[PDB]
Amino acid sequence: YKKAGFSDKYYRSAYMNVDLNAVASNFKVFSTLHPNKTVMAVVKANAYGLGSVKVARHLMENGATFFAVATLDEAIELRMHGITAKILVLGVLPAKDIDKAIQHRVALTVPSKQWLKEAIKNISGEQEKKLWLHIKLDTGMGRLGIKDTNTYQEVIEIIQQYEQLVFEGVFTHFACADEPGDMTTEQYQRFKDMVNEAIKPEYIHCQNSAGSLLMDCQFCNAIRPGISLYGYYPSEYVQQKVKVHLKPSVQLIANVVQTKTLQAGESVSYGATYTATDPTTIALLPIGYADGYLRIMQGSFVNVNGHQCEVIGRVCMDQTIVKVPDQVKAGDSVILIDNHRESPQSVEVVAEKQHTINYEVLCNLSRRLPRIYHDGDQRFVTNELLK
Amino acid sequence: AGFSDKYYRSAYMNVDLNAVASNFKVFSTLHPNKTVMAVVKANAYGLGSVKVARHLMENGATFFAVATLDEAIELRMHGITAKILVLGVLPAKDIDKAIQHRVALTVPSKQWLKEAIKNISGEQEKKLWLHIKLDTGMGRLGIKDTNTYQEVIEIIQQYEQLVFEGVFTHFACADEPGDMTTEQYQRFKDMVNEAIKPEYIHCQNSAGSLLMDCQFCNAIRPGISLYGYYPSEYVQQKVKVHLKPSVQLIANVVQTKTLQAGESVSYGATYTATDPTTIALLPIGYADGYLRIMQGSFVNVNGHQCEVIGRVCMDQTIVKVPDQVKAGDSVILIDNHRESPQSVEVVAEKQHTINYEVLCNLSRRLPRIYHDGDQRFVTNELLK
Ligand SMILES: *Cc1c(COP(=O)(O)O)cnc(C#C)c1O
Ligand SMILES: *Cc1c(COP(=O)(O)O)cnc(C#C)c1O
Ligand SMILES: [Cl-]
Ligand SMILES: [Cl-]
Ligand code: NA
Ligand code: NA
Ligand code: NA
Ligand code: NA
Repeated sequence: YKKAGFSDKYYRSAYMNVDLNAVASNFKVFSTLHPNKTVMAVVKANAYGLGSVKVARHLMENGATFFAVATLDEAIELRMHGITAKILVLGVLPAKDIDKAIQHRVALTVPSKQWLKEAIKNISGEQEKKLWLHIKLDTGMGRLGIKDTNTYQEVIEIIQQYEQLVFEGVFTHFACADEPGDMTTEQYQRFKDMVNEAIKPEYIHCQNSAGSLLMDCQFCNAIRPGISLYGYYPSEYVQQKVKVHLKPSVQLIANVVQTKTLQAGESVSYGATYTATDPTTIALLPIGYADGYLRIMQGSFVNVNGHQCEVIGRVCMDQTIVKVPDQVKAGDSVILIDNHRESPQSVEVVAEKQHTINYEVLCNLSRRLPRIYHDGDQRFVTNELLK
Repeated sequence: AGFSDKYYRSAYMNVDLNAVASNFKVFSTLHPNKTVMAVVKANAYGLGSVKVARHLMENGATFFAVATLDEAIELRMHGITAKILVLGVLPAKDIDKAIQHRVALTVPSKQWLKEAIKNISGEQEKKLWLHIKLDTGMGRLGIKDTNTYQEVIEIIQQYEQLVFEGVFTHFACADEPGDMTTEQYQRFKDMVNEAIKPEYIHCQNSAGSLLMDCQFCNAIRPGISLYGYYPSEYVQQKVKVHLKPSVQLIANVVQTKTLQAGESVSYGATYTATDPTTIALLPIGYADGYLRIMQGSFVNVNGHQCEVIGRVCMDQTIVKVPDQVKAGDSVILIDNHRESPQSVEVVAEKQHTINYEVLCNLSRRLPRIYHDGDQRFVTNELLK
């Protein structure tokens, strides 16, 4: 038994459906909203759980020329699998690893003057191609970046003394673009104020999903949409303000493997935490918190053949128990997360149950779930355990 | 070839393989006449099923348990020749793959076994090893009545290809006080005593293996305690054995900043300093399994206890620090000690969950760096 060429096999009835056509459709919404901007598709964190390689490849087939990721590992993973678009690493590379970024033609973020000096000291001469750099400006977020104009200017002057270093881009990031209030306006003005005190690079970018949906920002020539490429609004506020429709791309599915009848007194799962009072039927699903369906999901509702059914007892590492009508039997499929916003199984409802935001619900989905990709009538599978 | 031994962000898990071997050896010493069926499901509770199983085989392990056939096949592809039991329910259509790869399966019901027989094509002619699951009170998978148990064995006995290798059950409340565990154990014996006995008889998880002998059983299924964690505080308080925690979660500071009074940090402006205070940016976030709820917890930067402030992002965490902290300083987010403000159990309290889930949350983006004496090995799954 060896690695599959085209589609990985899988041997448990629990999986993610990933709609690639939905993702392309959402990408096309953004390029239509911003027809004179490069759409720098954010595919960090394995494309928010969907699969960075498959998504990037599909987006390239639909005109994408630039991607952003969090780490160099994520960028190298894209390169190993044939992605030839430009890639920006948004996080801070360790200076000792500078030669690997140059070798693989990956653009890096400059967060400070000190970093840039360390990075220069670690350039061996063995990789002689150009190093593309995007300078991060802190305009009030308080995270990564240069916050003062003098330092910004000094960094550009350093880059200009080395023919190997290219000032490719400058960028910032919004803290509160998905809530009402003036902070986003103020950050945008500050960003312009700084960028106007120096020579301008090829790429100027500031907008995440929320900023791309709420503002033009004519000054910028590129956008960095993440979560909304995959079909989710970054907040309720944004969803309510904008008229564009986004298509959710994920379903989370599992099939019932056994049904049982509990008599009054009998309990289910760890800690005897649900005790039957009547004759009630239960269904066992082969999915649990090691898959990202966390323990707190106890008491939520899932969709078994159209019927709304309560998750009862403790969610285990590998199993979930569901209270069901008598007609439910082994083999019936269950929607745990649905590809619709207005659903009791929406990502947002699951997020409310987990006391978190949609972003985290998607990132929780573990390596043990196969991803089954849909592209028209084509179907292919990634199962990380068998790669 | 991959670059899976390399990694390019300063955030990672240290996995102490000697600790794991040490804990395995504790269990075999507590149960000297039993096979220790090491539970390495869910990627060995986040440590890495392949590397752990391989290391345990080097230290005498002959039998493993996993949740799924995918997990079992993953072990076979990477050189594991021990016996493997799949604890979950295989889809009947996939029966030939279990036979081909010499993987034992769980029988949860009489109906499953009939479906499984119907899907045996004849192309894989080796024996199919079966362990019958008995539901003795847990209310999850398995057979709950003695007659059904007997009928299943009688079916297995009519086919030369099917072997009755084992019988087992599982405890619901072995980690809390009360009679339930005793009652389930007696029920298990009562059922097993009404039929011919198989080679393997097993009922004890970590908690059961630490609290009871169960002479009737000849194999144990310890999971979380192999990795150095007690299944509950109750068990920890009752038992005299010492378990060695095997995981650290580490990240290095990538940038420091000084905030003036008024200035804020992260999403939603949830934090403002009001005094000259220094912050450190860590390259780790909730996409790594360090969830948003960790805001307000404490981490260890060069010995100093420091508050996680602001929103935890997908890829970054912000920490309030003393002025002497600088880029490159390492930070312990989870520590390999039980009595630590960074213990797995304290992190579990913060997450309003149990230690099991804290470990399973740790995502594929974190490299695992294994220590075996002075030898070092790295898995970075992105660069397979
Ligand atoms: C995560 C991210 C994004 C995308 O944000 P969303 O569209 O998902 O809300 C854009 N820019 C940076 C930066 C820097 C990010 O870290
Ligand atoms: C998860 C598991 C175990 C191991 O449990 P812990 O020792 O980690 O608490 C043993 N047996 C079965 C079964 C059946 C399990 O699902
Ligand atoms: Cl435009
Ligand atoms: Cl013994
Ligand atoms: Na230059
Ligand atoms: Na969805
Ligand atoms: Na129970
Ligand atoms: Na037989």
